[PDB]
Amino acid sequence: ETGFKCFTCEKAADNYECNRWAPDIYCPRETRYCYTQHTMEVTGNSISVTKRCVPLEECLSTGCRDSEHEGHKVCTSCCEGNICNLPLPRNETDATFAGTLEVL
Ligand SMILES: *[C@@H]1O[C@H](CO)[C@@H](O)[C@H](O)[C@H]1NC(C)=O
Repeated sequence: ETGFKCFTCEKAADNYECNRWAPDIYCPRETRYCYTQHTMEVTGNSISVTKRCVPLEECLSTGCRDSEHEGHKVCTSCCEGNICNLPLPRNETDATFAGTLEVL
């Protein structure tokens, strides 16, 4: 891999909007991981998506939590790897800090 790069977006409506308009640029210096936060209805529909290049300290609170807003949950993940944060986390299992199966 060359450098560090993530899908990035601030408060996009869904994964399509986030990824389709994500700039093809490298991460800011002193970031190493790709972060994703997905606010969704518990029934499934996306409400908001934020994706960022981050340091380690932003990746220590992953999982799906209940929102103060009734009927919403917030799922947060992080990953290591070039543009690794293409998907969205939707459940506790995938709302985690992990690598990918690109290279077995
Ligand atoms: C995962 O999230 C979806 C969101 O629609 C939900 O339907 C499902 O109950 C959740 N849990 C599991 C174990 O899949």
